[PDB]
Amino acid sequence: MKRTWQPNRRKRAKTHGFRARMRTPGGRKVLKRRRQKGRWRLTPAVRK
Amino acid sequence: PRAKTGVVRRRKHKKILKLAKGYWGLRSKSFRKARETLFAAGNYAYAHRKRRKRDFRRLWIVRINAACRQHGLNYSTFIHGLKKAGIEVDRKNLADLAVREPQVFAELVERAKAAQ
Amino acid sequence: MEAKAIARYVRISPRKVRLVVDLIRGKSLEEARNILRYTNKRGAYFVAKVLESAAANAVNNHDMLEDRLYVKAAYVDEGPALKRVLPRARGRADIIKKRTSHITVILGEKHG
Amino acid sequence: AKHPVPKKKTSKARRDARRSHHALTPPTLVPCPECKAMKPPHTVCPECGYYAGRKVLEV
Amino acid sequence: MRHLKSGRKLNRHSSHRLALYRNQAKSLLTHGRITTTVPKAKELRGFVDHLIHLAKRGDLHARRLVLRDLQDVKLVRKLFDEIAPRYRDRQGGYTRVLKLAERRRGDGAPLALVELVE
RNA sequence: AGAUGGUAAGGGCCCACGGUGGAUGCCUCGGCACCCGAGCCGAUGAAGGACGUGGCUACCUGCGAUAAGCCAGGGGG
RNA sequence: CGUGAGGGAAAGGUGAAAAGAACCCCGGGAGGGGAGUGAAAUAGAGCCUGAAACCGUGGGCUUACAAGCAGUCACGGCCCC
RNA sequence: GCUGGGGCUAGGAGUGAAAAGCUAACCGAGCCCGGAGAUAGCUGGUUCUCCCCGAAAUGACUUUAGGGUCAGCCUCAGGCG
RNA sequence: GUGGAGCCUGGGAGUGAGGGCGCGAGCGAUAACGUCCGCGUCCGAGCGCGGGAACAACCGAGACCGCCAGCUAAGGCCCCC
RNA sequence: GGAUGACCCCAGGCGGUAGGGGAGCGUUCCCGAUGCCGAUGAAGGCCGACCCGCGAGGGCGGCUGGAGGUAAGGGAAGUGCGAAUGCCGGCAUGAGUAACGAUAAAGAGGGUGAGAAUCCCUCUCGCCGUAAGCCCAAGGGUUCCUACGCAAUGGUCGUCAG
Ligand SMILES: [Mg+2]
Ligand SMILES: [Mg+2]
Ligand SMILES: [Mg+2]
Ligand SMILES: [Mg+2]
Ligand SMILES: [Mg+2]
Ligand SMILES: [Mg+2]
Ligand SMILES: [Mg+2]
Ligand SMILES: [Mg+2]
Ligand SMILES: [Mg+2]
Ligand SMILES: [Mg+2]
Ligand SMILES: [Mg+2]
Ligand SMILES: [Mg+2]
Ligand SMILES: [Mg+2]
Ligand SMILES: [Mg+2]
Ligand SMILES: [Mg+2]
Ligand SMILES: [Mg+2]
Ligand SMILES: [Mg+2]
Ligand SMILES: [Mg+2]
Ligand SMILES: [Mg+2]
Ligand SMILES: [Mg+2]
Ligand SMILES: [Mg+2]
Ligand SMILES: [Mg+2]
Ligand SMILES: [Mg+2]
Ligand SMILES: [Mg+2]
Ligand SMILES: [Mg+2]
Ligand SMILES: [Mg+2]
Ligand SMILES: [Mg+2]
Ligand SMILES: [Mg+2]
Ligand SMILES: [Mg+2]
Ligand SMILES: [Mg+2]
Ligand SMILES: [Mg+2]
Ligand SMILES: [Mg+2]
Ligand SMILES: [Mg+2]
Ligand SMILES: [Mg+2]
Ligand SMILES: [Mg+2]
Ligand SMILES: [Mg+2]
Ligand SMILES: [Mg+2]
Ligand SMILES: [Mg+2]
Ligand SMILES: [Mg+2]
Ligand SMILES: [Mg+2]
Ligand SMILES: [Mg+2]
Ligand SMILES: [Mg+2]
Ligand SMILES: [Mg+2]
Ligand SMILES: [Mg+2]
Ligand SMILES: [Mg+2]
Ligand SMILES: [Mg+2]
Ligand SMILES: [Mg+2]
Ligand SMILES: [Mg+2]
Ligand SMILES: [Mg+2]
Ligand SMILES: [Mg+2]
Ligand SMILES: [Mg+2]
Ligand SMILES: [Mg+2]
Ligand SMILES: [Mg+2]
Ligand SMILES: [Mg+2]
Ligand SMILES: [Mg+2]
Ligand SMILES: [Mg+2]
Ligand SMILES: [Mg+2]
Ligand SMILES: [Mg+2]
Ligand SMILES: [Mg+2]
Ligand SMILES: [Mg+2]
Ligand SMILES: [Mg+2]
Ligand SMILES: [Mg+2]
Ligand SMILES: [Mg+2]
Ligand SMILES: [Mg+2]
Ligand SMILES: [Mg+2]
Ligand SMILES: [Mg+2]
Ligand SMILES: [Mg+2]
Ligand SMILES: [Mg+2]
Ligand SMILES: [Mg+2]
Ligand SMILES: [Mg+2]
Ligand SMILES: [Mg+2]
Ligand SMILES: [Mg+2]
Ligand SMILES: [Mg+2]
Ligand SMILES: [Mg+2]
Ligand SMILES: [Mg+2]
Ligand SMILES: [Mg+2]
Ligand SMILES: [Mg+2]
Ligand SMILES: [Mg+2]
Ligand SMILES: [Mg+2]
Ligand SMILES: [Mg+2]
Ligand SMILES: [Mg+2]
Ligand SMILES: [Mg+2]
Ligand SMILES: [Mg+2]
Ligand SMILES: [Mg+2]
Ligand SMILES: [Mg+2]
Ligand SMILES: [Mg+2]
Ligand SMILES: [Mg+2]
Ligand SMILES: [Mg+2]
Ligand SMILES: [Mg+2]
Ligand SMILES: [Mg+2]
Ligand SMILES: [Mg+2]
Ligand SMILES: [Mg+2]
Ligand SMILES: [Mg+2]
Ligand SMILES: [Mg+2]
Ligand SMILES: [Mg+2]
Ligand SMILES: [Mg+2]
Ligand SMILES: [Mg+2]
Ligand SMILES: [Mg+2]
Ligand SMILES: [Mg+2]
Ligand SMILES: [Mg+2]
Ligand SMILES: [Mg+2]
Ligand SMILES: [Mg+2]
Ligand SMILES: [Mg+2]
Ligand SMILES: [Mg+2]
Ligand SMILES: [Mg+2]
Ligand SMILES: [Mg+2]
Ligand SMILES: [Mg+2]
Ligand SMILES: [Mg+2]
Ligand SMILES: [Mg+2]
Ligand SMILES: [Mg+2]
Ligand SMILES: [Mg+2]
Ligand SMILES: [Mg+2]
Ligand SMILES: [Mg+2]
Ligand SMILES: [Mg+2]
Ligand SMILES: [Mg+2]
Ligand SMILES: [Mg+2]
Ligand SMILES: [Mg+2]
Ligand SMILES: [Mg+2]
Ligand SMILES: [Mg+2]
Ligand SMILES: [Mg+2]
Ligand SMILES: [Mg+2]
Ligand SMILES: [Mg+2]
Ligand SMILES: [Mg+2]
Ligand SMILES: [Mg+2]
Ligand SMILES: [Mg+2]
Ligand SMILES: [Mg+2]
Ligand SMILES: [Mg+2]
Ligand SMILES: [Mg+2]
Ligand SMILES: [Mg+2]
Ligand SMILES: [Mg+2]
Ligand SMILES: [Mg+2]
Ligand SMILES: [Mg+2]
Ligand SMILES: [Mg+2]
Ligand SMILES: [Mg+2]
Ligand SMILES: [Mg+2]
Ligand SMILES: [Mg+2]
Ligand SMILES: [Mg+2]
Ligand SMILES: [Mg+2]
Ligand SMILES: [Mg+2]
Ligand SMILES: [Mg+2]
Ligand SMILES: [Mg+2]
Ligand SMILES: [Mg+2]
Ligand SMILES: [Mg+2]
Ligand SMILES: [Mg+2]
Ligand SMILES: [Mg+2]
Ligand SMILES: [Mg+2]
Ligand SMILES: [Mg+2]
Ligand SMILES: [Mg+2]
Ligand SMILES: [Mg+2]
Ligand SMILES: [Mg+2]
Ligand SMILES: [Mg+2]
Ligand SMILES: [Mg+2]
Ligand SMILES: [Mg+2]
Ligand SMILES: [Mg+2]
Ligand SMILES: [Mg+2]
Ligand SMILES: [Mg+2]
Ligand SMILES: [Mg+2]
Ligand SMILES: [Mg+2]
Ligand SMILES: [Mg+2]
Ligand SMILES: [Mg+2]
Ligand SMILES: [Mg+2]
Ligand SMILES: [Mg+2]
Ligand SMILES: [Mg+2]
Ligand SMILES: [Mg+2]
Ligand SMILES: [Mg+2]
Ligand SMILES: [Mg+2]
Ligand SMILES: [Mg+2]
Ligand SMILES: [Mg+2]
Ligand SMILES: [Mg+2]
Ligand SMILES: [Mg+2]
Ligand SMILES: [Mg+2]
Ligand SMILES: [Mg+2]
Ligand SMILES: [Mg+2]
Ligand SMILES: [Mg+2]
Ligand SMILES: [Mg+2]
Ligand SMILES: [Mg+2]
Ligand SMILES: [Mg+2]
Ligand SMILES: [Mg+2]
Ligand SMILES: [Mg+2]
Ligand SMILES: [Mg+2]
Ligand SMILES: [Mg+2]
Ligand SMILES: [Mg+2]
Ligand SMILES: [Mg+2]
Ligand SMILES: [Mg+2]
Ligand SMILES: [Mg+2]
Ligand SMILES: [Mg+2]
Ligand SMILES: [Mg+2]
Ligand SMILES: [Mg+2]
Ligand SMILES: [Mg+2]
Ligand SMILES: [Mg+2]
Ligand SMILES: [Mg+2]
Ligand SMILES: [Mg+2]
Ligand SMILES: [Mg+2]
Ligand SMILES: [Mg+2]
Ligand SMILES: [Mg+2]
Ligand SMILES: [Mg+2]
Ligand SMILES: [Mg+2]
Ligand SMILES: [Mg+2]
Ligand SMILES: [Mg+2]
Ligand SMILES: [Mg+2]
Ligand SMILES: [Mg+2]
Ligand SMILES: [Mg+2]
Ligand SMILES: [Mg+2]
Ligand SMILES: [Mg+2]
Ligand SMILES: [Mg+2]
Ligand SMILES: [Mg+2]
Ligand SMILES: [Mg+2]
Ligand SMILES: [Mg+2]
Ligand SMILES: [Mg+2]
Ligand SMILES: [Mg+2]
Ligand SMILES: [Mg+2]
Ligand SMILES: [Mg+2]
Ligand SMILES: [Mg+2]
Ligand SMILES: [Mg+2]
Ligand SMILES: [Mg+2]
Ligand SMILES: [Mg+2]
Ligand SMILES: [Mg+2]
Ligand SMILES: [Mg+2]
Ligand SMILES: [Mg+2]
Ligand SMILES: [Mg+2]
Ligand SMILES: [Mg+2]
Ligand SMILES: [Mg+2]
Ligand SMILES: [Mg+2]
Ligand SMILES: [Mg+2]
Ligand SMILES: [Mg+2]
Ligand SMILES: [Mg+2]
Ligand SMILES: [Mg+2]
Ligand SMILES: [Zn+2]
Repeated sequence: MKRTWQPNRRKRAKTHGFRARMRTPGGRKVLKRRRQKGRWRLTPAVRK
Repeated sequence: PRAKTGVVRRRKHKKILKLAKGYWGLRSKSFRKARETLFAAGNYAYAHRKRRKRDFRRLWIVRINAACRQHGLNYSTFIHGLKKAGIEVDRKNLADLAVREPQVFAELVERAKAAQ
Repeated sequence: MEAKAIARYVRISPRKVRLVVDLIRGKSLEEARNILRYTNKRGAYFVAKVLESAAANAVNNHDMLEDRLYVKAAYVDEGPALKRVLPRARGRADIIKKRTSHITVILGEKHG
Repeated sequence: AKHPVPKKKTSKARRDARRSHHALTPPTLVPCPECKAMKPPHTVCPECGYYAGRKVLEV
Repeated sequence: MRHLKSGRKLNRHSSHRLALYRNQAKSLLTHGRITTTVPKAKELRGFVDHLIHLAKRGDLHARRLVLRDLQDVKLVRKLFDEIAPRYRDRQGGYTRVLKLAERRRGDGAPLALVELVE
């Protein structure tokens, strides 16, 4: 049946994207947190 | 300092397993099953160390009885006679006499019969 | 004098090859050869090679005569298992063990 | 059903007892009267190709 | 049970089984000798023998009969003109089956050859 | 009429020797704690990255189309 | 692994020195057997030591009229010292 | 009426032709990280050896009754005799 | 009456679901392997030993270790024994 | 008794759960250590029917191992495992068993190759045909086309292959 992951590039970037994270106090904390952890990707990989 | 298990436990398990040599299946191969077996074994030894003294006395009595009825009396009568005669050779030797030295055993039967 | 061959890491399961090996233990090199040729098993292929190479070893390295060689000892040992995932129903995953054999054939000479 | 299951692990003795019938029977072979090679009976000899006295097959 | 029943099933339904013998017949009659598994081999004999017997008759009818299974006019011409005469005097047994000595690697199937006779 | 042995398809205990596995001991390019030292960076565009960069170059490191490096001072041999 | 925030592993050791096994042999290869190296190669790279469960090969004793938490006590047979 | 694409509304909040349905495969209150090692009068588990002594399952009170406080009963040290 | 008696001061407890049996009652039906008190006992913790076919608490008896020695207890002495 | 813990003699106690008390064993580490044991072989491992200890253990011997270990007497703790549907890993049992993923379907000949039911070619047969064919968009990201391969991936095989 129709499962839950229904990939969409625009949807993806607009929701978890770097600019999306920056617009918001929480998302900037997300970016802060992931950078302090040493994550190689602060943001979900995406292609355009 | 940190004191890890290290060498100690393996050595204790080896101790037990070596004692469990000869045992069936995991009883000789697995520490846990071995240990359980060995407890049983230990109590059996103790208990049987005891019954060995019983197991033999019963045998001697059966043997002495047989040799008595050859001379026309039973064990009970025989022993009473010996008691009356003051003969204190025990049943270990009484039996050995009853088999190896039947003449001497015969004489003891005489003494027993006379003491009644 | 003896000659040995070993095939390490054969991608078959020991319990299976051993069946084939059991057929040829103690046989003359000539009978063993015939046996293996008409044994209907995958294992027969692997065993034959180890046997054939050991025969080679005896002739070529150990001054033993082909017409006297016999399977003195033979045995299969378990090698490291290749673990694979087998997807089952209801989201469960099993683990297949694709197993491994170390096959040994040892030849001696039947004298006289 | 209610999903039956082994109640106890089978012992080394008992699993091997089960396998007391598992040994392979060696292939039954006879000499080919033409080339004396060993082959299963009632099959065309895969070495010289002869059966019933004549050449039948290109080996 | 199976008491006194004649005919292998060869793990095929009715139409596949029929097709199987026909294609075998086309190949036997074509190449003179094919290799199959022993069971198909033994079962192929009579199916082909009958077809050869009809060729031994020669009439238009028997030709149209064989065509129902063999389906190829050229193959049948070969059957009637070259094959059938070889058997003018032979009373049945137009085919033989001899078993090979080695099995298939991939599934262990025992093999046999089936050929037209001299 | 009497009695007593060799059977092992396979199993069991023991001994040897292997396979598998990776405990134990030893080892440490790593960590931990205290102590001391030291302590901001950024529109002269930071932190952190992306993509590039080698004669042959996957990754890491270095570096930035002057790209495992350019100039000068000092050290060193 | 999770859409995401986020979760989050496993994985060290040849040898003093690569001297990391030329060459020959079986094999499609993997693998092995000689030759060679090394104080050592069951230190051969799937590499220090290499326990245990677990699997196998060989040998000794034993088992197909017998009742079991598998032991223990006694005696006897066989094998070894 | 159904369906693609682009959007908006969410955790005591959304959305609901209403079933406490659904809100990323368990929703009478999502998920992650944090408070956090919550609390658990409950269940389980608690690892070498020898030697000496050796209980209780009663009384009183208790939002107490399978938990407690004191007393009874065990043990050790010193004192008395 | 010198006892792992007793008393005094302290340190550490554990126990505060008992149970069978005998005797005396209540409750029950002069029912229950029932319930609830009293005196005692044993099991608990002596599922260690002997007897009772077998069986925590019935009878016998309180197992420091060893003995191929003797006497008894309850219970037994026709065979299993 | 002798001098006070030397050892001897005589006597009595010595079942034990919760629990109290006493005495010891062993593990990591520190002083003892600028020492001593050690390649004439450290630790660790494997045997032992030998010795000491009531016991926990300690020796000694042989084999392994190849570079460490540390006494008498003291000091300090991450100090002893069989159970926690414990944790991590390894390996068993079930078992050569169930299964190998639509019942549209196969057969032969000829190639190739160490090896072929499974790769290529041919012929025969069967299945889809508002599809099981064709073309877009999402999404996936080199999977495309050749050459050379078959350890692993492929539910078998493999010379073939996303
Ligand atoms: Mg739909
Ligand atoms: Mg998913
Ligand atoms: Mg959609
Ligand atoms: Mg899009
Ligand atoms: Mg969108
Ligand atoms: Mg965005
Ligand atoms: Mg701000
Ligand atoms: Mg955000
Ligand atoms: Mg990165
Ligand atoms: Mg993000
Ligand atoms: Mg990005
Ligand atoms: Mg420890
Ligand atoms: Mg520990
Ligand atoms: Mg053992
Ligand atoms: Mg035994
Ligand atoms: Mg057992
Ligand atoms: Mg015991
Ligand atoms: Mg005794
Ligand atoms: Mg005695
Ligand atoms: Mg007695
Ligand atoms: Mg008397
Ligand atoms: Mg007397
Ligand atoms: Mg005599
Ligand atoms: Mg096989
Ligand atoms: Mg076997
Ligand atoms: Mg064959
Ligand atoms: Mg066969
Ligand atoms: Mg040769
Ligand atoms: Mg499935
Ligand atoms: Mg699924
Ligand atoms: Mg499993
Ligand atoms: Mg498995
Ligand atoms: Mg394996
Ligand atoms: Mg059903
Ligand atoms: Mg089982
Ligand atoms: Mg088991
Ligand atoms: Mg079992
Ligand atoms: Mg079984
Ligand atoms: Mg076995
Ligand atoms: Mg069985
Ligand atoms: Mg012939
Ligand atoms: Mg039928
Ligand atoms: Mg018939
Ligand atoms: Mg039939
Ligand atoms: Mg028939
Ligand atoms: Mg038919
Ligand atoms: Mg048939
Ligand atoms: Mg079928
Ligand atoms: Mg069928
Ligand atoms: Mg079938
Ligand atoms: Mg079919
Ligand atoms: Mg039809
Ligand atoms: Mg041809
Ligand atoms: Mg007919
Ligand atoms: Mg028809
Ligand atoms: Mg037709
Ligand atoms: Mg055949
Ligand atoms: Mg055959
Ligand atoms: Mg196959
Ligand atoms: Mg007779
Ligand atoms: Mg025998
Ligand atoms: Mg036997
Ligand atoms: Mg046998
Ligand atoms: Mg070994
Ligand atoms: Mg290893
Ligand atoms: Mg150390
Ligand atoms: Mg450091
Ligand atoms: Mg400014
Ligand atoms: Mg930067
Ligand atoms: Mg780079
Ligand atoms: Mg300079
Ligand atoms: Mg994912
Ligand atoms: Mg995903
Ligand atoms: Mg992801
Ligand atoms: Mg390692
Ligand atoms: Mg080194
Ligand atoms: Mg090194
Ligand atoms: Mg060759
Ligand atoms: Mg070659
Ligand atoms: Mg090839
Ligand atoms: Mg090689
Ligand atoms: Mg080699
Ligand atoms: Mg040398
Ligand atoms: Mg040398
Ligand atoms: Mg030396
Ligand atoms: Mg060497
Ligand atoms: Mg070698
Ligand atoms: Mg070694
Ligand atoms: Mg080594
Ligand atoms: Mg080293
Ligand atoms: Mg090793
Ligand atoms: Mg190894
Ligand atoms: Mg081992
Ligand atoms: Mg054996
Ligand atoms: Mg009978
Ligand atoms: Mg018998
Ligand atoms: Mg029996
Ligand atoms: Mg039975
Ligand atoms: Mg029993
Ligand atoms: Mg017995
Ligand atoms: Mg006796
Ligand atoms: Mg719309
Ligand atoms: Mg829409
Ligand atoms: Mg929409
Ligand atoms: Mg949308
Ligand atoms: Mg909420
Ligand atoms: Mg909230
Ligand atoms: Mg609301
Ligand atoms: Mg609606
Ligand atoms: Mg979710
Ligand atoms: Mg849901
Ligand atoms: Mg709630
Ligand atoms: Mg949800
Ligand atoms: Mg947080
Ligand atoms: Mg708090
Ligand atoms: Mg928390
Ligand atoms: Mg908690
Ligand atoms: Mg609370
Ligand atoms: Mg006491
Ligand atoms: Mg109470
Ligand atoms: Mg009370
Ligand atoms: Mg209550
Ligand atoms: Mg409570
Ligand atoms: Mg209290
Ligand atoms: Mg108190
Ligand atoms: Mg008192
Ligand atoms: Mg006192
Ligand atoms: Mg006193
Ligand atoms: Mg007094
Ligand atoms: Mg007392
Ligand atoms: Mg007292
Ligand atoms: Mg007091
Ligand atoms: Mg007190
Ligand atoms: Mg205390
Ligand atoms: Mg309590
Ligand atoms: Mg209470
Ligand atoms: Mg109660
Ligand atoms: Mg009550
Ligand atoms: Mg009461
Ligand atoms: Mg009560
Ligand atoms: Mg009481
Ligand atoms: Mg009464
Ligand atoms: Mg009375
Ligand atoms: Mg009354
Ligand atoms: Mg009652
Ligand atoms: Mg009553
Ligand atoms: Mg009553
Ligand atoms: Mg009650
Ligand atoms: Mg009372
Ligand atoms: Mg009472
Ligand atoms: Mg209790
Ligand atoms: Mg008691
Ligand atoms: Mg008592
Ligand atoms: Mg009792
Ligand atoms: Mg009982
Ligand atoms: Mg008893
Ligand atoms: Mg009793
Ligand atoms: Mg009794
Ligand atoms: Mg009772
Ligand atoms: Mg006593
Ligand atoms: Mg006493
Ligand atoms: Mg008496
Ligand atoms: Mg009496
Ligand atoms: Mg009487
Ligand atoms: Mg009697
Ligand atoms: Mg009786
Ligand atoms: Mg005494
Ligand atoms: Mg005492
Ligand atoms: Mg005691
Ligand atoms: Mg004390
Ligand atoms: Mg220790
Ligand atoms: Mg040590
Ligand atoms: Mg020295
Ligand atoms: Mg040495
Ligand atoms: Mg040495
Ligand atoms: Mg150490
Ligand atoms: Mg000892
Ligand atoms: Mg020792
Ligand atoms: Mg030693
Ligand atoms: Mg050593
Ligand atoms: Mg050093
Ligand atoms: Mg040491
Ligand atoms: Mg000091
Ligand atoms: Mg010390
Ligand atoms: Mg501590
Ligand atoms: Mg601890
Ligand atoms: Mg425990
Ligand atoms: Mg465990
Ligand atoms: Mg379970
Ligand atoms: Mg747990
Ligand atoms: Mg596990
Ligand atoms: Mg298994
Ligand atoms: Mg079968
Ligand atoms: Mg079954
Ligand atoms: Mg079946
Ligand atoms: Mg099946
Ligand atoms: Mg399928
Ligand atoms: Mg499946
Ligand atoms: Mg299928
Ligand atoms: Mg089918
Ligand atoms: Mg159809
Ligand atoms: Mg089929
Ligand atoms: Mg061909
Ligand atoms: Mg060729
Ligand atoms: Mg093929
Ligand atoms: Mg093939
Ligand atoms: Mg073909
Ligand atoms: Mg295929
Ligand atoms: Mg197929
Ligand atoms: Mg054709
Ligand atoms: Mg249709
Ligand atoms: Mg149409
Ligand atoms: Mg249609
Ligand atoms: Mg297309
Ligand atoms: Mg695209
Ligand atoms: Mg993908
Ligand atoms: Mg790729
Ligand atoms: Mg080209
Ligand atoms: Mg492959
Ligand atoms: Mg392959
Ligand atoms: Mg292959
Ligand atoms: Mg390759
Ligand atoms: Mg495959
Ligand atoms: Mg598959
Ligand atoms: Mg090839
Ligand atoms: Mg190709
Ligand atoms: Mg392609
Ligand atoms: Zn021939």
